Amino acid sequence: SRTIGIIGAPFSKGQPRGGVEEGPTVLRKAGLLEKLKEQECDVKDYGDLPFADIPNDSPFQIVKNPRSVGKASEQLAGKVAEVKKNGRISLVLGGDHSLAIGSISGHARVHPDLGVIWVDAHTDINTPLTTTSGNLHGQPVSFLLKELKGKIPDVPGFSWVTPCISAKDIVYIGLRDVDPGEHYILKTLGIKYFSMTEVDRLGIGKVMEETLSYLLGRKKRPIHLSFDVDGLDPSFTPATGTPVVGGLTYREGLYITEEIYKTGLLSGLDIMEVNPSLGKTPEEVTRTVNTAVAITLACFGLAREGNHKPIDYLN
Amino acid sequence: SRTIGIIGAPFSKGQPRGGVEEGPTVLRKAGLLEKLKEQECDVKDYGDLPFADIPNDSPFQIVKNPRSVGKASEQLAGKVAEVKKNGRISLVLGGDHSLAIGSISGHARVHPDLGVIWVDAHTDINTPLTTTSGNLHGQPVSFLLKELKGKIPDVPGFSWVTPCISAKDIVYIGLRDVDPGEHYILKTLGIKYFSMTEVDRLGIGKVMEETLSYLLGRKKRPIHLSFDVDGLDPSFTPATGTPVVGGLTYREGLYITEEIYKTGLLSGLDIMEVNPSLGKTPEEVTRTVNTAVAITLACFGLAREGNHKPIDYLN
Amino acid sequence: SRTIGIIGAPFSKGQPRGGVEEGPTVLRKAGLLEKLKEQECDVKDYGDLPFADIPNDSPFQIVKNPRSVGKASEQLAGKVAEVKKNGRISLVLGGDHSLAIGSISGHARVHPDLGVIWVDAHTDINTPLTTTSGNLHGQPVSFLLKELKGKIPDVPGFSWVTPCISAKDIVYIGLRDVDPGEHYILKTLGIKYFSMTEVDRLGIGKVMEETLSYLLGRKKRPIHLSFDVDGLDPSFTPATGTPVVGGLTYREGLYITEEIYKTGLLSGLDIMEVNPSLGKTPEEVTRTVNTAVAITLACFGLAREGNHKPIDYLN
Ligand SMILES: NCCC[C@](N)(C(=O)O)C(F)F
Ligand SMILES: NCCC[C@](N)(C(=O)O)C(F)F
Ligand SMILES: NCCC[C@](N)(C(=O)O)C(F)F
Ligand SMILES: [Mn+2]
Ligand SMILES: [Mn+2]
Ligand SMILES: [Mn+2]
Ligand SMILES: [Mn+2]
Ligand SMILES: [Mn+2]
Ligand SMILES: [Mn+2]
Repeated sequence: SRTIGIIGAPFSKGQPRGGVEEGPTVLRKAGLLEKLKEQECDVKDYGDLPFADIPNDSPFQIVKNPRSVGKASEQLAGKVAEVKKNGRISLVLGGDHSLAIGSISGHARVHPDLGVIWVDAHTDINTPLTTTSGNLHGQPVSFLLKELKGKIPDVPGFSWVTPCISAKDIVYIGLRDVDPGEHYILKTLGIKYFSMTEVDRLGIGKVMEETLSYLLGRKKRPIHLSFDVDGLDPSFTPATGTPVVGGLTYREGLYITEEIYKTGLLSGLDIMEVNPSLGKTPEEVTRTVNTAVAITLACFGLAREGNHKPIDYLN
Repeated sequence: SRTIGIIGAPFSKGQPRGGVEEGPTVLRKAGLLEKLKEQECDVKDYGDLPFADIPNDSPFQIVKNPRSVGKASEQLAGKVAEVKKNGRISLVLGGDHSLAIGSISGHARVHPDLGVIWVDAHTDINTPLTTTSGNLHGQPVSFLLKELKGKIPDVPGFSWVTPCISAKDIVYIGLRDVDPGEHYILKTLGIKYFSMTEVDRLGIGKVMEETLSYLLGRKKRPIHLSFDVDGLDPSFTPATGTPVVGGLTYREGLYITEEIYKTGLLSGLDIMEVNPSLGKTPEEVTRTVNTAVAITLACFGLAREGNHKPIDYLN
Repeated sequence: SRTIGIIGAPFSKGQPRGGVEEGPTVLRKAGLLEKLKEQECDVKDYGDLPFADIPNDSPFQIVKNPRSVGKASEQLAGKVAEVKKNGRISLVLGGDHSLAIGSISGHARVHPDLGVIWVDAHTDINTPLTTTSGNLHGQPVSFLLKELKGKIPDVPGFSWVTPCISAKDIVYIGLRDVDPGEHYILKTLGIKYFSMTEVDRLGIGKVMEETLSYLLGRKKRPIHLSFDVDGLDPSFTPATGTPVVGGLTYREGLYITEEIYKTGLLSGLDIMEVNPSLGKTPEEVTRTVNTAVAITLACFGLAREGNHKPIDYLN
């Protein structure tokens, strides 16, 4: 049986565009909890984290909303660790991707040996000093890498953060818009990644084989999947802040998650960057949310070949 | 030379939505016969089977229109066997997929050693007792499997049916919406299938290699291809009753058929579930019909790399 | 460092539809030169070739605008050779594909050992005697193949042409609409090609591996990439004269070019068949031009995994 611990993270200050804080709302409204239960899922909803308003939050150099972002992650990290302690797979509904800082931090407290699979069109590994946008949803990974600590200045709101993952414990999938400073870090720390170029070259099947083999090779350990919806092509998830054409297909998106599910090691899951406000049409909103639900459902068992209970259907 | 035996099957009572009985009409109207002849094809049109109206046809338990469905298949089976006896590849233009019962039955009378390749988003293998919709276009395969006879209650209209294929003589390609009872049967009878998950993992090239090797391995035998248009992604065949996103691409659709054609063993072909009435726009109708024609034309020789007659074009 | 030699070729008489002569305009207007410079690119723009109007140009048999087409290519060939002599990668912005005759001819004068990679939905290898359309953008390759000289009648405007490539020095990628006479030539001269069928079967990664291995195997030599935008699926490049569904994806398009770039052998590049007038909407125009720019930028270094200067971004 697979127990789920739902955590709503209606937060948007890791980026400029509002509306992404509605992500938990539209996803639940789409019947996510219900559909999860329609499967062999034991679902416990921990509600939506109430992210107090931090009015005084001027930029730190160019990094925007550091205190707001830092606090939201701090709050989430605690809630995530709480759900993990209850022996449940934490399902964080975002909210912008900056929340990954708290989600992965909290997860690592209960499971320090975790491995991260990051599905995104971006590496979100800019440091406060390499970022040019100042948007924190483009910097979460820098705050989590042990090898980058020291390159991370003390940004207000993140004194609680302690890098908990090594460059070797994370795999990127779907990259197609990487900043120069971000690429330097990729090549410098020797981070394992499968940009869209690698997916084209190898095919999603080999990509996933290499991903799980790379992270689970030596030994088995909890898997944290941080899924940024803009990792999938905009044709499937248009209502998102930073879309980039030439993304992972709906099928590849489901393949990734089906395979991760089959490992039986999914321990933490993030469904980020869904912003209903950015849908150019009501259908772009449903299309985005629907795809987001599908990916989530696959993470927890829904297989395209079919599913059946341990019963004799013919009798 | 390849001789074709066209059979129109304007039938829709295997499902709720009407309009699919217009399939033969829109396909012929698209120049299918003509385009087939524009190739090295010897085409003989046997017209549209006149499916008498069966007014008294109340559900059998929950199975809807059993007598209407059963009769249409019985009629088709005879016409199909007739075309086969004339040494022609039977091309059945549907019509809902319930017709596969008659199409495959009739084919198997003249060629009992046939192997079936089923391209569909569904397995259509529900039995009258496992189906929840009661729609017979979701049960054709159950009536044809020898191993399932005994699990098939005597449904009015199907006393003429005799299972003619074993679980080992059929291969599914494109599955992405399989019912629980259907999956049980898949795993229980050991049926060979390549859901969308397998296509993603292996690629359509290996998928097809494994399909033909699995069916033609031991020895060569007639191939029956039952192609449900909803097997292809709805982006290519929207005007269909039961569309499911994340389907086979137009390219994969053509690859499947080009490869099947190259075997020189195509013996029976079904082009099912095309419903012009379900097109949200006149373009969705043409898009659907056009793709349906393309797939058909590929089954009979049209190769994307090109075709040329046994002549010296340079002279 | 990679030096670029931009050449605008606003020419359309190799085909019926006007507007393609606006290709250089819309591409430059899209910031192509600027974006190229935004990379490690040394860009020198040689302007748009002024293709004098040739009023008297009646068909030669059925071949249309032979003198106009022949002259434009003759002019381009000279400009191309000029740019090559300046040690620059020639970037020809078309204009219809008939220009490939001049582009490849001029390139071969400075680099006779060149190898051609032809990305297109068509083989454009019809001879004046095999063509049925009479449109010269469907005949460029016939005029360039040494093995076909003798099958090429003396068409007004092409007395300057001298076949400069052998059937063995060119690879086609993306074929899906090949004329009968064109296919005969393919199979007769033993030309290496990867129609869409081969791409489906092997995947773009192996396709490219085989392409570069086939052309660069024996030894390294300059690469001429003639990219017809209709090689990519119409979903990405709709504003083009002869679109064909089931084309190369945006991703495959970028993969092809990224790999060609990685060889460090790109010597000549053609971006052809972009026709703004054929966009059914202003967005189809931008979509087409944007994709055309992306492909170009990838040819010169833009990698989806990211790019970074030879600096220490962390410091
Ligand atoms: N999650 C979005 C990341 C986008 C980003 N790389 C950034 O750092 O802001 C770009 F906008 F430069
Ligand atoms: N050909 C459609 C099959 C759909 C079906 N599996 C069915 O049996 O009706 C679903 F509706 F449950
Ligand atoms: N570049 C377009 C080629 C199209 C063509 N093969 C031709 O030769 O015109 C067809 F129209 F027949
Ligand atoms: Mn992203
Ligand atoms: Mn992200
Ligand atoms: Mn179906
Ligand atoms: Mn079906
Ligand atoms: Mn073309
Ligand atoms: Mn061309």
